[PDB]
Parts: sequence; C-alpha cells; structure tokens
Amino acid sequence: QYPIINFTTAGATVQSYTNFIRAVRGRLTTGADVRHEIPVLPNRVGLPINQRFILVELSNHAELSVTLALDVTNAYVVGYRAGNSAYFFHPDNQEDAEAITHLFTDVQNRYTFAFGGNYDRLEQLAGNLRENIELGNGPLEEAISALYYYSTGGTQLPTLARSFIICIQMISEAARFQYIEGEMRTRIRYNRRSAPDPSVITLENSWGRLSTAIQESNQGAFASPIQLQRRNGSKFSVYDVSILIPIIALMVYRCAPPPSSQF
Ligand SMILES: Nc1nc2nc(C(=O)N[C@@H](Cc3ccc(F)cc3)C(=O)O)cnc2c(=O)[nH]1
Ligand SMILES: Nc1nc2nc(C(=O)N[C@@H](Cc3ccc(F)cc3)C(=O)O)cnc2c(=O)[nH]1
Repeated sequence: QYPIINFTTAGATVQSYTNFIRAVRGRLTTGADVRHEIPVLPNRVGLPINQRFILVELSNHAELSVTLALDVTNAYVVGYRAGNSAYFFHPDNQEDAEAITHLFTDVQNRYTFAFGGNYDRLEQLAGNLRENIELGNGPLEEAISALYYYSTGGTQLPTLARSFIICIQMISEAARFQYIEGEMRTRIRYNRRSAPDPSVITLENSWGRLSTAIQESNQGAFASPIQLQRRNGSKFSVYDVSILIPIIALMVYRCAPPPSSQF
C-alpha cells in the first residue's frame, strides 16, 4: 500500500544518494502547498491513513536490508522492519499510536519500544550526543547491519540508538534541508566519515521554529530573528525567508497560508 523508496550504501555515490533524497521528498510532499518557494508537508488534520506513511528500504554491502517507516506530515522515523520483526518508538500521542498499527501488518513479531524516538532520548541511550556521532556512508552501512541484528541480541541498546541517530540525519534531516543533504553528499564524495558540525546541529534543532517563522512571516519577514550557527560555531541571524530558500527543502505544516494582498 504505502510507497517504497530504495537506497543502498553498497557502492553509493553522490548521484545515487541525490536520486534517493529527491525520491523521498517526492513521496513526502504532494505539491499542494508551496510557500515562498518552499514546499510544506501534508497537514495531519484530516489526512487519510492510507496516505500517512512512506517506506524507506535500506540495503547495504553486507547484503542486509531494513525498512524504515516515515510519517509524511513531519518525515519522522516512527519505526523499522528487519525480516520477521518490527520495532516502533513509543508514540507521542493516541493518533500516532493508532497510525502505527497500519504499518508492517503481516510481520510476525511487533514491538513497541518503551522509549520515544526524539534525539534527546536517543542520545541518552547512545551515551553520545549528535555532535560526537560520525555520519557518512560507512556509518550508514554499519547502522543498517546494527538495526538488522537487534532482534537476535547482536546489537546492544547504545549501538541501536546511535544507529537510529545516523539514519534519521542521513534520511529525514537530509530530506528536510538541502544544506544537510549537501553535507552528506560531501561525505559520500570523499568517503570520509565525520560528526555533524554546529551548522548541521542548529539547523536540525531549528526546523520546527523555522517552519513556523516562515509560515507566520509578514510577506517573508520574520517578526523575531532566529539564531543559527556557521560551521565554525559563530552565530548569525535569520530575518527573512529569502536566505533559507537554498537551505530548507521542506517544512512541517504550522498554520494556514494567508490570503494575497491585492490592489
Ligand atoms: N525518530 C525520529 N526522531 C527525530 N527526532 C528529532 C528531534 O529530536 N528533533 C529535536 C529538534 C529540537 C532540538 C532542540 C530544541 F530546543 C528544539 C527542537 C526536537 O524535536 O526536540 C527530529 N527528527 C526526528 C525524526 O525524523 N525521527
Ligand atoms: N509520527 C510521529 N510523529 C512525531 N512527531 C514528533 C514531533 O516532535 N512533532 C513536532 C513536529 C516536528 C517534527 C520533527 C522535528 F524535527 C521538529 C518538529 C510537533 O508535534 O510539532 C514527536 N514524536 C513523534 C512520534 O513519536 N511519532
């Protein structure tokens, strides 16, 4: 039922990763909602369950596969399937709890983790912050294997959490931000793994706020500036949507678009 996008870390190139992220974005957004040239994800309100999720099937050089489930309203990774078992993060609300019952329905073993899937919880379990977790094709290759082997006891909980953190950033954050996609393209081009710098971290942390600021803006102008960081950690202020057009690829729905002013 739900659309499937395939990606493999096996012989991954800049182009194959670019095709993948483009395909993910294409299945996340409908084209119905574009504001200041930036697409908005489907509104959760009144969204039919048959349109709620996309599936991301990740394969690796080790000949293993896992399937991530993403909520189309926010690109949130809600859980995964590896062979005969499926695992879901502790849902944040009753609606999201009902929604996940529609995923991986023919799987033999269904588990819901007792922990939620936000970075804060995952970093706690990993024993490391995002700033110290390396990203790139190698980390993703290893993450796929780690998710695959969880059900058989091969993967410790910290490794599982770290592996989720890798997948979320390389798929969902890359889908959300052209800038983050670019940072991952660079790592793939040179086959060099590295932890995300402050520019990546602050963008991830600010996605909700940026989405709201753009959507609530007066003709693109922010009421309140948003502070982001450069690669070197120095602060710069965002006052307007204009500067974000090359940076943010999609937004979470925050409010209705205002009517146009006419002469
Ligand atoms: N499973 C999963 N988890 C995710 N978690 C995050 C995430 O934790 N974002 C943070 C961003 C943030 C961080 C700090 C703040 F002060 C405000 C926002 C949050 O919402 O608290 C963001 N995205 C995802 C995701 O796509 N899938
Ligand atoms: N399907 C699903 N979605 C979830 N979404 C969030 C979450 O933080 N949602 C935010 C939107 C958001 C989503 C991701 C971000 F990186 C930032 C903001 C909200 O409710 O305003 C948090 N948890 C979940 C979850 O457990 N399942």
